[PDB]
Amino acid sequence: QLAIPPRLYQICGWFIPWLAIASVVVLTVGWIWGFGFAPADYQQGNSYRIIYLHVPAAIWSMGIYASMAVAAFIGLVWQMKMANLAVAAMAPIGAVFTFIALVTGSAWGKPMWGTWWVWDARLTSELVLLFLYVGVIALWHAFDDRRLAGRAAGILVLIGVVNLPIIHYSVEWWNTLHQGSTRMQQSIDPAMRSPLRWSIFGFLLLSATLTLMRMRNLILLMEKRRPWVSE
Amino acid sequence: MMFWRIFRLELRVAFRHSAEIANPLWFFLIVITLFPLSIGPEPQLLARIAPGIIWVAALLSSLLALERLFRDDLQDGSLEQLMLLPLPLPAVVLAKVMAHWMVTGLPLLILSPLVAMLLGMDVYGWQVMALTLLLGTPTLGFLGAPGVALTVGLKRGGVLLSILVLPLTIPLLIFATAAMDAASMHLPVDGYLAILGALLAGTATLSPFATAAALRISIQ
Amino acid sequence: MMFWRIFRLELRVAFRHSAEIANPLWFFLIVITLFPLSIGPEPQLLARIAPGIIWVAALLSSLLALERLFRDDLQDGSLEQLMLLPLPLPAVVLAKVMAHWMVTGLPLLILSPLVAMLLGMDVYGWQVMALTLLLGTPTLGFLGAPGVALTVGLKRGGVLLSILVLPLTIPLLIFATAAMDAASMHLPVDGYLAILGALLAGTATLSPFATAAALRISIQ
Amino acid sequence: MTPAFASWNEFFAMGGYAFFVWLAVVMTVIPLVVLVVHSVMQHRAILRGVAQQRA
Amino acid sequence: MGMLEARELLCERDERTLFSGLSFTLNAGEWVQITGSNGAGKTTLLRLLTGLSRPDAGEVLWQGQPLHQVRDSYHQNLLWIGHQPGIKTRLTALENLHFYHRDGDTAQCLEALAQAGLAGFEDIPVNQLSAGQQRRVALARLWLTRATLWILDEPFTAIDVNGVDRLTQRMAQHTEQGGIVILTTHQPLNVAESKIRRISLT
Amino acid sequence: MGMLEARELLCERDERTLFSGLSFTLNAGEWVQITGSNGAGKTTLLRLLTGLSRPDAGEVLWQGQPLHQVRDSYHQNLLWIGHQPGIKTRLTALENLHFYHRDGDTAQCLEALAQAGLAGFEDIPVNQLSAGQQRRVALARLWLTRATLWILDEPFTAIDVNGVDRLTQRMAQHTEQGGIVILTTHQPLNVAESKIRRISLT
Ligand SMILES: [Mg+2]
Ligand SMILES: [Mg+2]
Repeated sequence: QLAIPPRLYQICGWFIPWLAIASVVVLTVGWIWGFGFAPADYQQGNSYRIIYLHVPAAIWSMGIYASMAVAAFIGLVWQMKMANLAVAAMAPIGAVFTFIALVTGSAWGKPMWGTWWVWDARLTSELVLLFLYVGVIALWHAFDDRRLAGRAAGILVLIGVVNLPIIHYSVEWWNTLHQGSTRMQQSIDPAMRSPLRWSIFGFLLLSATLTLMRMRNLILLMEKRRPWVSE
Repeated sequence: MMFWRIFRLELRVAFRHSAEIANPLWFFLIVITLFPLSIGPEPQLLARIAPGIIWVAALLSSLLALERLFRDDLQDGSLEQLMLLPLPLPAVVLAKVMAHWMVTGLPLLILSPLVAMLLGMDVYGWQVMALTLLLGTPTLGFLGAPGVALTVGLKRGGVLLSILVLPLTIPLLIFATAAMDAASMHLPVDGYLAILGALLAGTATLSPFATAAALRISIQ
Repeated sequence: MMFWRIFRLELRVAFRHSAEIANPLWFFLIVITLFPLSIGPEPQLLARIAPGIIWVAALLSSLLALERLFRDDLQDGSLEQLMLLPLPLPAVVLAKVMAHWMVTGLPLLILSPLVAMLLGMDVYGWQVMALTLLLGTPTLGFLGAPGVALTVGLKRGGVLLSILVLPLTIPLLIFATAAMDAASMHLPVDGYLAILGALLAGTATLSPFATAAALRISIQ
Repeated sequence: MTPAFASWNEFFAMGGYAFFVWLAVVMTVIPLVVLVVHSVMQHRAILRGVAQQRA
Repeated sequence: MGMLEARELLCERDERTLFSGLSFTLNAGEWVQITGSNGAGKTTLLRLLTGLSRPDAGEVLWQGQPLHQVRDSYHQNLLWIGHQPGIKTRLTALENLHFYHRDGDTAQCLEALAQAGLAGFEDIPVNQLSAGQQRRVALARLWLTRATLWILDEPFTAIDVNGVDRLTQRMAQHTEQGGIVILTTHQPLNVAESKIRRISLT
Repeated sequence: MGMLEARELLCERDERTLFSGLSFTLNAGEWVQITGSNGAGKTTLLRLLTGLSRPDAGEVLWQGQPLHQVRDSYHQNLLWIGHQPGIKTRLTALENLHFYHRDGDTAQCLEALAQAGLAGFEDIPVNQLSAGQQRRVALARLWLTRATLWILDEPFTAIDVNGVDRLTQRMAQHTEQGGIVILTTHQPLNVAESKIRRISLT
C-alpha cells in the first residue's frame, strides 16, 4: 500500500488533469454564485465581498503550513525521502497564499482604515506566517546538495509549527494591549456562507493541483541522473 | 569529555576570539545611544520608546553574536564532539549555548545599571529590565541555536540566519516590552515574568534536541 | 586583471540561484517590522523614529556583510587576489566593496518605496530618504573595510581592534539620522545632505588605499 | 435568472469601491496564474534540459 | 563474534554508486587500508563507519548492535582524525591536547607532544604553527588515548619523512596488542605489506 | 640579468632565526626544491619570495629590480599555489578556472579539468567533491597559465600516485623551455636528482 517507487510521478499524473478541470468548476461557482449573487452588508456596502478572496486565502495560508508539518513529521521519524520533498513542494504555494491574504486584507481595510497599512492581529499573524514561509523557501534554495536541504527544511518547518501557536496567541494579545478592540464582529450572514464554503473548497482543490504539479517538477529535479527518465 | 570541560573550553576559546565578541556590545551601545539624540531631548517620547528600543538592540546584538556559535568549528573541530564525547549531543549543544550566553548575554546584562541611568529608568525600571534580560537572552541563545546549526554549513551569513531566527523571537520580544512598559507607571509586574520563565523552560527543554538533529543533518 | 571580472565573481558567490536575490529584501522587511511589535502600532510615533529604524537596519546589514567581505576569503583564497591579478591592490579591494553595496544598499534602495509607507512617512520623507540611503550606504562599506580587514585578518589581536570598524561610522549616523529630521519638519535638507557627498568623495578615495595597506600589514 | 446586481458595467464592476475590489481581484488572479505558468514552464524545461544532457 | 562490521553498505552521491554491497568484518588486531583512487568515497565510507553519516542502504554493526543503539559505549572506543585535524587554531598546542585527555593530564600531554615531534612548540598558538605541525597537534593524540579503534583519514598529510616512521611504528604496536586501525593513505606504507589487509570499494 | 635573486634574507619568527644569509640566485630554466624539515621556514621563504611577506632584512631582487617597486610586471609572470588551494568552496571547478584564466575561454578550462583528472566533475560544487580533488582543481591551473615562474607550496598533499606522476610530468616540460619551478614537498620526486637543484634552508 506504501512502497513508494518512482511511480509517484506516474501516480500523481492521472490526478492532475481531473483535479484541475474540477478545481475551476468549483471556483467559478464559488466566485459567480458569490461576487454577483450574494447580497451586500449594511456597514460596508458592496465591499463585503473580498471575503471570498481573503478568507479562503487565509484559511489555506495556515492550512498548508500545518500540512507541511505532517509532510515533515513523516519525512523525519520514518525517514522518507519522497515525503520530505512535499515540504519543499507546498512552500511556494503557502507563501503565495499568505501574500494574497496580505494584499486582500490591505485592499479590504483601506475603505475603512483610511490608510493601506495598519498593524492588526489577523494581519500581523499572516505577515509572520509569510516570514516563516520565506524562511523555509530560502533555506531550501541554499544547499548545493539535495536530500539535505529537504531535511533542513523539515527541521525548520517542525520548529516553526511548534512556535506558531505561541506567536499567534502572543500577537492576539499584543493587539489587546495597544489597540484594545477588534475591528469587525464575527458574523457571516446565512446566505453568504454557502458561497464562501464553495470558495474555500475550491481554494482547497487549487492548492492540491498546484502542489501535485510542483511535486512532479521536484521528482525530476532529483532523479534526472537515472535511466528511468530515458523516456 | 565532561559537560563542564566543554563549557570551560568554549569560554577559553571565546576570549582569544576577542575583537569579535565585543562588536555586538558596541552595536548595542551605538543603537542605545543613537535614538535619544535623534528624537532630541524629549522626556515622554524617549521614556515611552525606551522599553522597545532596548530589546530591539538586544535582539540585534544577540543575532550579530550568534554568527560564531558553530561557524568556526565547522572548518575543523565541529566533529570530535559528535564523533567523541559519549556525552549526548544535546548536552554538547547545551554547553555551547551556555558558553555563548556567558560571552554574549551576560555582558549585555552587566551594564544594565549604566543603560538605565543614561535612559532615565528608575531603580524599579532597571530591576524589571535586568529580570527580563536574565530570562530573555538565554531564550535568544536557545532559539538561535537551531538556525545557526542549520546555516553553519551554508555560510550564507547574516541575511539567511536572520530570516531563520528572528521570526521565532516574536513572543519573547512582545512579552519583554510589555513587562518593561508595565514598569513605567510602576504597576506590579509578575504575571509577565511567568510567561517568560515558562517560555524559557520550553525553549530550553526542546532546542538542544532540535539543534542536535540540525547539526547531524549539517555534518552529513 | 579585469576588475569587472572580480566584481562579477563576488556577485556570483553572493547569489548562487535567482531565488536568493530576494533574501536581503526579506531580511530588511523583517528588521523593519521588528520595531512596531516593540514600540506599538502608533502611526504618528513611528513617523519620527523612522530614520533610526532604517539606519539601524542598514548598519546591521553592512556589518553582517563585512564578515563575508574578508573573513571567508582569508581561510583559503585571499592571497590570490594579492599575488595574482596584476592590477593594483586598491582596485582589487574596490570591486569587492562595490559588490558589498549591491548586496546591502541596492536591496534597501529597491525596498525604499515599501518601507517609506509601512512606517508612515510622506513623499518628501522618501525623496531625501532615497538620496541619503544611496549617498551614504556605500560610504558605510568604504569606511568599514579597513577596520574589518585588521579585525578578521590580523592574528593575535586585542579588544582595541574593535574601535576601528563601528565607532568611525557614528559621525555618518550623526549626519544621516539628523538629515531626515529636516524631512520630518518639512524643510530643505541641502547642506546637511551636501556634506554627505563630501564624505563619500573623501572616503571613496582614501579607504581603498587604507584597506590595501591593512591587508598588506595583516598578511605580513 | 435573477441576480443581486441590476445592469451592465455601469452597475456591475462599480459598487462604490470599484478600485479596491478590482485591485484585490487583480492581485489574486495574477500570482495564481504566475504560479500555474511557472509550474508548467518548469515541467517542460526539465525535459528540455534532459534532452540537452542526452548528448 | 566479530567487532565493528558492515551489513551491505551502499552510498550514492546522486551520479555514481561509490560502493555497493560492502560487507567486511574487523576482528581484533587488524591493520586495514582503504585502497582506492582519488575519486572513491573513502572519506564517505569512513564517516559511515564512525557514525557521523547515515548509510543510504544497509547498516553498520558494532559488537552486535547498530551505531544508533550503542552510541555511548562505542564513542569511548573510537579515534577519528579526518582531513580537518579538529583543533581550535587559537589555543596553544598543549591546550588542545588538554581537552582530549581525561585525567593524569599536564604530565602526559607534554610527553605526548614530545613523542609527536613538537618539542619546544608547546606554548605557542596553533595558528602560529606551520601547516605540517598543525597536523602533528592532532596526531599527538595517538600517544594519549586508550581507544581500541583508530579510524585515521589521511594521517600522512604534511608529515616529514622522519615523523612517518614514528606514526607507522606506534600504529604497528597498537594493532599488535589489541587495536584496530583503519587507514586511507596514498603514500606507500614502509611497513611490510604481508600485514595490512587492503580492502577495495566493491 | 637573472630572475629572483633574494640576497641576505632574514626571518626571525617567534624566537628562532629560520634562515640567515640566504643569498641564492635563480637563473632561467631552473627546477629547485627547498629542503628542510617539518617546522622550518619553508612556507615563509615561499611567502618572502612572492612579495606577500616582507623580509626582516635584505630584499628579493626580481629581474635586477626590487620586488616591491615593479609588482606589476611580475604578478603576470608568477604562479603561486600555497597550502590552501585558494579556490572558493561554493562555486564549481569550471567557474573557478574561468576566474583564474586570463582569457575566460571555457574551452581550455575544460581541457585543463580533463588533463588534471576531473573528467565529469565540471559542474559539481567543489565542496561536494573530495579532499584531494579540491587540491587537484587548484593544481589544474598548470596547463592554462603561461606564467614562466611557478612557486608551489606542498603540491602533492592529497593526490594519488597517478596524479602525482601527471603533475611531475607537467613540470618536466615547463622547466626547459623557459620555466622556473620552486617546490617544497615531503614526498621524494620520481624524477632523477640530476635535474633538481636543492636549496638548504640555512
Ligand atoms: Mg578524503
Ligand atoms: Mg607549510
